[PDB]
Parts: sequence; structure tokens; C-alpha cells
Amino acid sequence: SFDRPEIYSAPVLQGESPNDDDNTEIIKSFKNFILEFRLDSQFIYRDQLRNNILVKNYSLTVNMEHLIGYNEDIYKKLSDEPSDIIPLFETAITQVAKRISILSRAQSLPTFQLILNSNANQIPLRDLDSEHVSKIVRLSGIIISTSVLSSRATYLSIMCRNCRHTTSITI
Amino acid sequence: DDVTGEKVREAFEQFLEDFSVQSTDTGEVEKVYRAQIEFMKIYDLNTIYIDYQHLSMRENGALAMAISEQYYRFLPFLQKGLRRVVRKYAPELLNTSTERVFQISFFNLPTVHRIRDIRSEKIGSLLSISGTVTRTSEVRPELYKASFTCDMCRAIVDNVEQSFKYTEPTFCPNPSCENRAFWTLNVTRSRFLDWQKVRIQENANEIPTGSMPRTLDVILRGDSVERAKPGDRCKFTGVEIVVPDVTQLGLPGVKPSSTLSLGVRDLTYKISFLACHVISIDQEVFLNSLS
Amino acid sequence: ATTTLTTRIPTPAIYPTEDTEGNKLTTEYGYSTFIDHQRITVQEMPEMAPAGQLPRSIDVILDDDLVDKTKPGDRVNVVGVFKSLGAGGMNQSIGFKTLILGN
Amino acid sequence: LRIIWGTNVSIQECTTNFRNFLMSFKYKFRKILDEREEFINNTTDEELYYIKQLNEMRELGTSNLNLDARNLLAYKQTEDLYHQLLNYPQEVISIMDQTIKDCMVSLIVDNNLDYDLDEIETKFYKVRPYNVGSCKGMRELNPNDIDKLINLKGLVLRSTPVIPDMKVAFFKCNVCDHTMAVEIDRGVIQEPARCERIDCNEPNSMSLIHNRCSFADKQVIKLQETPDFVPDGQTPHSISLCVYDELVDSCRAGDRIEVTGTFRSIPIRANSRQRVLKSLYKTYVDVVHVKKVSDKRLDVDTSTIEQELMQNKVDHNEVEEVRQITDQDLAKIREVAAREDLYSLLARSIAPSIYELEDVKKGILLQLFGGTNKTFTKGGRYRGDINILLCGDPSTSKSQILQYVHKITPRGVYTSGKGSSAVGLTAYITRDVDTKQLVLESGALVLSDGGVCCIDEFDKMSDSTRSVLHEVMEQQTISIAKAGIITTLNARSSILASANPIGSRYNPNLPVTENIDLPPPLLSRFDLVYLVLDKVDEKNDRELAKHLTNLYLEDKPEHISQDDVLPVEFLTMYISYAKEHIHPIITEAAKTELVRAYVGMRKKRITATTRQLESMIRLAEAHAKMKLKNVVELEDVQEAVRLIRSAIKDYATDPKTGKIDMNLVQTG
Amino acid sequence: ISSKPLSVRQIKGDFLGQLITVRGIITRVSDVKPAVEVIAYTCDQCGYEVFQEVNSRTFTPLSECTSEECSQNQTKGQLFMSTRASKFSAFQECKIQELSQQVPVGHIPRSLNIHVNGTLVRSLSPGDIVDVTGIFLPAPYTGFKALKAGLLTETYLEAQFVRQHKKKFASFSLTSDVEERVMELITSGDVYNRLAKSIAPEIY
Amino acid sequence: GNGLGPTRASVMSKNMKSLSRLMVDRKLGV
Ligand SMILES: Nc1ncnc2c1ncn2[C@@H]1O[C@H](COP(=O)(O)OP(=O)(O)O)[C@@H](O)[C@H]1O
Ligand code: BEF
Ligand SMILES: [Mg+2]
Ligand SMILES: [Zn+2]
Ligand SMILES: [Zn+2]
Ligand SMILES: [Zn+2]
Repeated sequence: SFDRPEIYSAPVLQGESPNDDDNTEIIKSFKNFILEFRLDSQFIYRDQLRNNILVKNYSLTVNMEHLIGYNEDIYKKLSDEPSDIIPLFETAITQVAKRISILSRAQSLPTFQLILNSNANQIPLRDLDSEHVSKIVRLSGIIISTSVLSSRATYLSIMCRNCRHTTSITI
Repeated sequence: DDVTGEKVREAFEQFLEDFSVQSTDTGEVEKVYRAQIEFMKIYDLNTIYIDYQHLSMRENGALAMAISEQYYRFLPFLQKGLRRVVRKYAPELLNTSTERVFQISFFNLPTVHRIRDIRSEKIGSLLSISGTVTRTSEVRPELYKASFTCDMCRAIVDNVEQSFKYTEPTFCPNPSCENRAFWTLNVTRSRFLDWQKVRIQENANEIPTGSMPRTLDVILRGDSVERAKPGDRCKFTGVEIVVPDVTQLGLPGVKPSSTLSLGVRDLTYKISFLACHVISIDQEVFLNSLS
Repeated sequence: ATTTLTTRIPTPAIYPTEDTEGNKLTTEYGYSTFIDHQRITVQEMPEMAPAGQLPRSIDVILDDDLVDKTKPGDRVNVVGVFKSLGAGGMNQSIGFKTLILGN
Repeated sequence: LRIIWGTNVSIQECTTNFRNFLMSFKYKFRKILDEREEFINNTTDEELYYIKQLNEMRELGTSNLNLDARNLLAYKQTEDLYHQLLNYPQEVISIMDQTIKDCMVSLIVDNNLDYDLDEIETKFYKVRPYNVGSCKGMRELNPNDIDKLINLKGLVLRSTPVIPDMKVAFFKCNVCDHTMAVEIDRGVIQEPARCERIDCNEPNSMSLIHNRCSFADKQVIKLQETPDFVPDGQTPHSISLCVYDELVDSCRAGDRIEVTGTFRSIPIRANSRQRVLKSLYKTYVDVVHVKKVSDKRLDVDTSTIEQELMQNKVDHNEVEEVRQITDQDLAKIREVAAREDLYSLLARSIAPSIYELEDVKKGILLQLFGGTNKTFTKGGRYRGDINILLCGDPSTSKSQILQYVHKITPRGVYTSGKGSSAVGLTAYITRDVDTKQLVLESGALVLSDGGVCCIDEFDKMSDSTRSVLHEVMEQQTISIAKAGIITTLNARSSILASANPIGSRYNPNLPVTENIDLPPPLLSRFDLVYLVLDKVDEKNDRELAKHLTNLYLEDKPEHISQDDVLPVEFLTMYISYAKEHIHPIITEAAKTELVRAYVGMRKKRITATTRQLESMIRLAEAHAKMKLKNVVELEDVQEAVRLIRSAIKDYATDPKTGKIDMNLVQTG
Repeated sequence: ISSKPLSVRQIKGDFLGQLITVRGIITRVSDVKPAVEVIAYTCDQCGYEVFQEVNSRTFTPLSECTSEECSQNQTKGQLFMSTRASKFSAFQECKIQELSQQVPVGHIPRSLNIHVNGTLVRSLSPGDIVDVTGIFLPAPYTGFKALKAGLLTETYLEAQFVRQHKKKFASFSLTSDVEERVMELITSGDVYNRLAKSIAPEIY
Repeated sequence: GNGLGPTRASVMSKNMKSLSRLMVDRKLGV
């Protein structure tokens, strides 16, 4: 006849220094890149994200070569193992979007999607090798068949049929 | 491997041969260790008595101090050195006729520690104790070296050393197996020694003011089993040893614990003793032990 | 199983710690309902029991207003269903738990 | 700058303050805080206390410094450091240790002493505080007082064997023999998940070697508190001290100690399901300093501790087993020994408030001094423990004398008649619920070893319980052969038993032996038997009434004893010193007088006995030991015979029938 | 309701969660021990402090870091208990019984556990007639599984207010409340005879 | 300030090393 016990947490003292490979540092660098990239003395990405929030388009279109100037190392990490770093930059976009929405509320948001437009060299389709596996590549060609929209689950509520135990897994 | 262990082992086996104590006027000088080896071959025994005074005399006692302070660490090196010495001179007694275990016993230590003098900093070292025998248990076998039957490719691995605790053979009779999940021990290829636990008690004259008597558990491994009857004052010489204890679970003080997964294990122990040998303190046999 | 005579489909008793939407729940004592429950053991009456033999006893489950209606050592006439409870070891782990539900 | 988290301590400031206190401490400051400026010395107060102590620390080579916290309170600059020390034991203690090492090396360097600094910097110094405030008991320690210095005093009941405590694990890699040593931090050992080598990586290669780990001493001591204040209806409570390192094997059962240390709390595992801890924390005390010696009680007898001290000096335990007597104190002791009325003065100094019990007090004094502790080269020993029986009318202040003796002696237990039991004295087997193991524990007689065991209401004891006293009062040993234990125990305890005659009052019609009403083998063991008699004497009654009524003149008044008395501190010092450094030997003239006296007594009333002969021997030895004489003379034997004759009231008893002449026995 | 004190017998299952007053005689008070409320840990690697609330008689300690940043980071973290950082509450159990007058005819008195937390400790001593007011909370059952048939619960009374029925002598304080009545007694005089006669006036 | 300072030891105890990690700013309180 007792409530479930909570588990708090709090930062108290500066521990070991945050490494560059640390995911939180990656997210911080990505957030700063979103918030401080200047082209023609204009905050292109900040304003683009603000408009995307306004038009209810929860996505961001980040030019790929614009990223090499801000941080060549993080661009190398992105182009090396995208399947691990890309969710981190999506998370950074989501955090910045939450901040912007709450700030501009004065007169919840889902996980944002990142769209990468690049102008780099395009690998011919025949030229794809074993090396490119799990590496971002640029391809060109003609679209012949587009399938039917298939619905996939991003957040679905489950319940143990006997235990009547609700739970919510996120994919 | 360790260079220091090799050095101490080679020095050990060196002075098992080079050592020679004088016989004064009668007998000139003779190799006492070689004489004891010849005695061993003659009587086909299994334990060699080494005086600590001779080791102290040799090489300014640096090796004596090294072997007294870290007896447990150098013990396998001592066994290997003695085996090589036996191979050099009279290697006939090497085998049981599979292999005969040679026991090394040190006697005549400079000092005697009472039961109340046991200290943690002496753990694993060589020393002597003097107590009164209270309880003696049965002579029971213990797994000197343990053999087992394999799980996949059912077959028996032969003559694998058994440590202080249960061990699993990493290697397999079939080299392609490399599976060790389920081992089935076989007594035939498993060696054994003699095990007997004797509960000694502090003598009356050593008891401090007010303290009730204190007692220690002493394990006799080897030929020294059943060498002391209950109620006798005996001098025990051996190595200070520790054994895991599960009773001290609620005692004051932080309990040491190991984390590994989780891999939790409470590191609680109690002090015991492993004695190399025991010394107590018709008319023909009686007539013989007189001057 | 005790609080109802007919065997109901066994639904495990899970205490709701969180809302259906994941919100934390604070249990409200003083609004939840509690029922008094007492078990008494009835032994063969000494006046009628055979002399020199061990006694036999049955367990009675009382509930709600029937609790604390007796004192140990009383002579009582409890009437109720002689229900049998539990799988009784038939399900893999010597008879069945038998008790008189109190009416 | 830079205070530590969770504390009010700044390392730099605290080290600065401690160095300042060390440099400039003079005992006159403590005298000022004690409001004892009239006792200010020109010599000792001028000299710098802790600087000198650190000096003799350097020459002697010890590694532990004992700090009095009230000295910290005395110094104005370190008044805050006192509270910092109470509230934060471990941090401040480590600060103090580092500062001690720093001061040692600095003092060597500044004087450019030839002594090498190799040993000093390699050594580890420890600070052991004490006198940290009051006691407050254990019922009054709230959970907010976890990890604070507390002061506890009580009796050491039981002491567990030495328990090894792991300090460095010795995990060994099976594959590549990567033997890494893991130190324990905050009582936690972290296993290498795989082989720590990069070339070799095998998680199963680890198998901890128990025997090659390095351990440390740990001893748990069961202390039963005797707090200065007790709440209503509170039975005595037992607390579990936990000593470490050199303090192990220092405190023996029956020692009345005062201990300071850290009040800790540790979760206790509910062993029903492993790795599940109970929400109620067990409380224990880590021990930092133990003060066995006190100036209000006699010091522990060195003869009974002669066997262990030589080895303890090597053990580096470094506890104050004996109090150090200054040269001025020794001269004062000799001067008092030169006084003409030494015997009467020391008699009236014991139990000062008790009036007009002259022979009783003298016998108590002689028992406290004790006899010579002879030793035989062949084997065996004759001990000079004097057993005294008090018997007489009620309200003769026997219980008060018993309490005075029980207070003065270092080790002693006060039992009362029906309360005691035969297994209660001697030894018993008990189940220590903490370890849930049958643990051996000692009783009142063994607890009172080396001291005076006070037994009140002696007559009310059943003769069954009294049987164990037969061996103790003569052989000074108890040999127990109950279930599980077959041994002999040393109980060098001098019994002081108080009783009443049958009918709770003396009956002159009955003989002396009938009034006492004890078996002859028992009464033979008693060296002195006192017939304290209450007789209506107008002068005596007036004097006693005046004494008591004058004791009722203030709230906490002073003794009405007109004669001056030695203050109990110096009296205890004197008695102790006479015990350690005097060992009388009988002379031939004393031997002849003893033989003549024994024949004279050995010629119905109480019969003479060879035990009476050994009793005169012990009493003469004790009387000589009081006078600091190294030998026994004729006057000592004469005084002993006078005491034996007077205690039994032999000067007023008819020889043929032991009827005390009531008119004749009257004394003021 | 809290105005009317109730015997232990009348404290039924209907009263759970309420604020009731139990009048009885205290039998067996345990000594104060620290009951942990929020155990506190420290992760040295990430420099955080993680807290684990405890509201049960028994708890499970933590071993892996729960710090959010240290959780996302795959680097291994180890926690250590910090007793000085943890939250403790002074704890005591009292086990009050029934007064002899409250027991119905033929029965024997029965006891009820009392839980004392915080600064209320040491306020209850054995052989005290008190009216303890507290919250009649339940607790999960710790008895035999055979006897447990359902969600059986054992109860207790979390003490909140203690009113001694007879004032102890050691708690006396010369305030105006006692001063006025003491003046009334002494000013009327004859205090010795009045206090002697007032003891059992039915005895003649 | 003065130009002179007390002589200090070289070896720091392990407990000192442990304490030096927990260091925070002094503006918390006094
Ligand atoms: N001669 C005396 N000197 C001092 N106090 C005495 C004397 N005789 C009696 N008393 C007092 O009377 C009481 C009797 O002492 P107590 O030891 O209780 O009596 P008993 O000898 O029967 O045990 C005590 O309060 C004690 O102080
Ligand atoms: F009346 Be008393 F205690 F000998
Ligand atoms: Mg008395
Ligand atoms: Zn195989
Ligand atoms: Zn390896
Ligand atoms: Zn962490």
C-alpha cells in the first residue's frame, strides 16, 4: 500500500573533464552551430528553424558543406558513422526548437527531423563499393517507382494483457 | 613470468645442493641437505625438514627473510626447486610407484607467537604458535589435483591441478572443444592428500587479566594428521592463512565488497592456520630417548 | 478466492503506481476501502472429544462484521461453506487447503 | 577560500590555524580556561607544550600524537577549529595529520638537525583527540549526530578476536598473469571486467587470491555504558566499539575506560534475500583514543600486566597503560611516607565521610595496598590478595565502605547477595545476537581480576552460589570444566564481603561463630573478619549525629571530618606507586615474631588456622609496602596481629564461650 | 472525531488514513535509531549526487549511475553511499495497549504499534497514560503467506501529538498557569492539612 | 606578502588527494 519511490539526481561538483567524443559535448557543439552560423551576416539556421516552427514543419534543412567550416571534426564524424551521430543532432534541433517555441510563446514538440542537402561529389551508382557501407554517400539518378505510404510507429502505448501494466516504448 | 620468483627458485635449488654444515671433529663436513635426501630415499618418506637457522646463516639471511615474509608467494617456486634437486640426485623417489607430493617443513623458528599475538600484517608469512589441542576432526581427503569429465565431447581430462577452491579446466582433451560449462569429476585421475582440522586453544599461562580464553583453528595437511591427542600442549609451525567467513555479516565496520554486470561478493574472512608440522612439548624405545 | 464463493478468473493484484499516461499517483488512504479480516481455528469440543486422542481442528475465515465476535476458549457454532482453496500441489511445486468460509 | 563540499572546512585556513596553535600553545592558557590561575606554574606553563611533545616524538620515534581538544578551546585563534573538529572528524583529523608531518619536517629543517629526514617523510603521523566535550549518553544521540566526535565511558564486557580487514585485493589474470592490485576505497573493491592488459583480454582470467591480499587489524569491543546521567527507567545499554590498527588488543574485559571516536551508522543486510538492506541503520562507534587511566581511581596493577607490556611496546599500540609520576610527585610521595601519622592519615583518607570506623578503614587500606606477589622458580605463585569480611549490626555504614572501595579500585564489580549466581560469577556461554554465534563471556569474578570484588548481603547468598568462592579466595584462580570449556582461569581478586549476623542483628548470647553463621572452610579463607557493632553510646551517638547533621548544612557540602585528609587523586597515586615500586621481603626477626604469634593464637570461639598464618604474612607485607619499606620488620607483624585481634573483637570475648562482653567491648 | 479518544479495540479498518486519537498505556518503547528516508550516493566520475527515496521497511541499494548526463555517456560509473549526505529521521516504536477500563468483560487488552518520527522521539516512555494522536496508516503484510489471503495489511499509527495523562515531575515549569493555582492554594493556607485530607477522601 | 613562508613537507597523504577533489567555492555561507 505504498507509492513507488522516486530517484532524484543533481550535479554537485565538476568531475572529469567532458571529452570531445562525449555525446553531450557533441550536442552542445551542434546547438551552438545552429544558433551561431552566420551567412551574409544572417542567422540562416536559427531563422529557418523559427519559420519551420511557425509553419508547423518540425524539420530542419542543414546544408552539409556549411558544417565543415564550423567544425571539421564533427563533419568528419558525421560522414564517418552517421547512424550514431545523426540522432544527436536531431536531439539538438529538438532542444533549440523547444527553447525557441517557449520564448516566442509570449505575445509537446516531437523529435525534429534533419534534412541534409549537399553539393559534394556524387558517387556513380555502379561505383558503390563495400567501403561505403554505413557511410553517407551522394547519389544521382532517376526515380522510377515510389511505393505506397507505409505507417511506422514512433511512440506506441503497450499494456501487459494479464498484468494490466501500462508502458510506453519509443522507437 | 616473474624474474624475482625465478631468482629465488634458482637460489633455493642452488643451496639445496651447495649447503654443507660441519660435523666438527667427528665426521669432518658433510652435505646436510644431501644427507637428508639420502635419508629420504632410504626411508621413502614424503616430507623434508629444513632448519631455519641454517637458512639464516647462509647469505646473511636475506633469503631467509624473503622466504619468511612471503612464504606463500614463493611456495610453488620452492616445490619446483626441490623437484629439480631431487631430479639431480636420487630421482628414483620422484614418482609414487602417479607422482609423489614432496612436503617441505621448516623447523626451529627464532620466535614463538602466542595465539593472541596473531596480526594481519603476518598473514601469509611463516611463524610458529603454541597452543593446547581441544578438538580433532577426522582425516579426510582433499583435492590436491582434480580431474573432470567434459560436457560437449564427453571425455575425461586427466590430472589437472586443483587450487584452494573449485577449478574448471580451461583446456579440453579434445582441443577443438573449448567448452567447460559442465565438468564431471572422476576420482581416479584426481590426486588427494590428508586433511585434518585441529582446534587449538590458548594455554592458561598466556591468558591476560580478565580475558576469557581465545582459540584458533589449525589445519594439518600431510603426514602430520592424528599426531596430537586432545588435551596436549603442542607447538605448531606453519604459514598464517585466511579462510572466508560468512558469519561476520552484521559486525560493525564497513564490509569490503567486490563489484564486477554486478558481480557482488562480500569479502569477509576469518584467520586460521596451516601447519607444516606439529611438535609436542617397551623399555627399549623409552631407554633410547635418554642420554 | 476467499471473498467470493464461485471461482473467479485469477487477475494478479498489481498496485497502480502510475497513471495510464505515466503520471505519478499518490495513494489516498482514507478514501480507499478496507475490510476487516480475521482467521480463527475451531477445535473439537473437549466435552464431546474422545479422551486420550489428538484433537482435530478446522480453520474459519471471518470477514467484515463477523470479525472479533469470539474470544479464544469460547464454544461456537460457526456455519459457512466448506470451501477448498489453492491448486493443492496439483500444479507442480500434500492435499488441498481446506477451510470453512464464515457465514 | 575553497571550503569543502558538505562541510565548513577550508584546508588552507585550518592548516594555518593548527600550525599557529602548535607553535604558540602554553599550558597557562588551559589554566586560564580552567580558572586555575592560582596554580599557574612558572616552569611548565612557560614552556611550549606541543613543540616539546613533537621533539620527544622525534627522538623516541613514535608516530601518534594525542591532542586534548580543550587545549584547542583554550587557544583563541583555534576556537572555531574545535567545533570544526567535532562536526567533521575525518577531514579535520587528516588535516591535523598532514600538519603534524609538516611541522615535524619543518622543525628538523629549521634547526638543521643532523637527524635524517628519510624516516620522517616516509612515516605516517596520526592525531588522536580526546576530552572532546561531555558524554550525553547514547539514548540522547539523535541521527543528526552521525559522523561526529562523541565521548563514551563504560565497562568493557567482551572483546572479539582479531578480524582481518581487506586493504588491497590481489586479482590474478589466469591467461597473461596480469596480477593487478586493487586498493579498497570507501569500503569498495572494483573488479576488472576483463583483463586490464590490452594484448590479453579474458574476463574469466580473474580469480581473486585470498591468501596474498594485504589485510589490516580490526577488533570489535562490546562496551556497556555507565553514563554520568541516566533517564528515568533506563536499563544499561551496550554499544559496539570498533578499534583499528594499533589499538587492537589494548582494552581487556573488565577495564573501565573512557573512549572517544566517530559515531557511525551502517546499513544492515536483511539476509533473507541477498543484497537487500534494512532501512534501520545499525549504530556503532569507531575508536580514535582510549583513556584507561584516571586520577580518581587506582592505576592498573603492573604485576598482573607484567607479561604483556614488553610485547605491547613492540606492537606500537601506544596507550597510556600507567600514569606517569613526576619527579616532584615522587618527592611529595616520599615526604608523605616520611610522615609520622602515615597509617592513620591514609586510613582516614579512604572513605573520608565515614566517621569512626578506624580498624575497618585500616583493613580496607591494607587490602587496597595488597601483599607481595611471590613467584616460585619451580612453579606456582603466592598472591597477596587480602579477603575481608564485614559482619555486624545494620546501619553501620558497611555498604558505604563497599561503595568507596568499588569506586577507588581500577577493576571491580559490586554484587549483592541474591542477585549473584554461580555461573554469573566465573564464566558463561552466551549467544551474541549480532553474529548469531555462541560467544564466550566472563563473569563478575573474572571481570574483577586484579581488583577488589565487592559483595554485599553476603549472608543472603545461597551456599550453592558461595561454593565457587572457595577456590578463588585461596588459589586466586578459578578452574571451570563445564560443557565446551575445560581450563583454568586466573582471578586475582580480593573479596570484600559484607554480611549481617543471623537475625539481622548481633546476639550477645550466641557465640561469635554462631552469630557469623558460615561454614568453617569459608571463614578460614577470610584474612580479616570484622564484628562491626552498633552500641548505644551517648558520646559516640552525639558525635555521629553532629557529623551527619553538619553534612546536611549545604546543598553539596564538604566533609565534616575534622582531621585533614589526602585528596583522592594523590591518595590513588600514592597507593598505586607503592604497589608498583615496593616489594617487601620478610626479615628473620619478623619470622620469629610471626611463629610466636601463630603459636599464641593456636592455643566454640573461632579457631586458629594456617590460613591465619599466611594472613599475618600478607598483612605485615602490606603494612610494610604502605611505608615504602623494602623489607618487613617486627612492628609490621605486631600491627598485623593487633588488627587481626581487634577486628574479631578478641579483646572482649570469653575464651571458653564466645560471648562478647557487651559492657567491656564498648568503644567511642 | 479526533476530539474523542478511542481504545485500541475500536480502531477498526474503517479508520485507516484518518487522524485519530488513541488513549492507552505505553508498554514497550524501543530506543532511537536512524531510519533512512532518502539515501544519497555520489558518482565520482560524473561529479553528480543521486538520491534514492525510501518509503519501505527494506530497500535495494543502487550501483549504476542514474545521472542523466552520466546515463547517456557509455563510460562506466560507480556509486558510493554518503551517510552524511543522506536524509535520516529519528525513529521509535512504542506499542501502546488498552487501559483496564476499556477492555470489555471477559477479554484481555490488546496492543497497537505506534511509529514516532522526527522531534517526537523520546516523548513516550513505558508505563505512560497518554492520548496519542496520529495517522492510522497501513503497511504491507509481513506474516505467513498461508495466512495471507488477499492484499492483507498490517497497520500502525504514525504519531503526531502526545498528551500525557499525568504530568511527570521532571517536566514541571513555573509558568503563570501553574503560578495562579499555586497562589490560590497557598494564599488560602492550611496547605499541609488540605493536601493530607485530599488523599483518598473516601477513607475516613 | 612578507616574503617568508613556513617550510612544508613534500609527500601529501592519499587522504589529502581525496579531499582536494571535493573542493568548491567559499561563498557558500561564511
Ligand atoms: N559510622 C558511620 N559513619 C558514617 N555514616 C554512617 C555510619 N553509620 C551509619 N551511617 C550512615 O547510615 C547509613 C547506613 O549505611 P549502610 O551501608 O546503608 O548500612 P549497612 O551497614 O546496613 O549496609 C548510610 O547512609 C551511612 O552514611
Ligand atoms: F542493615 Be545493613 F545493610 F547490614
Ligand atoms: Mg548493607
Ligand atoms: Zn570437450
Ligand atoms: Zn591477461
Ligand atoms: Zn555518474
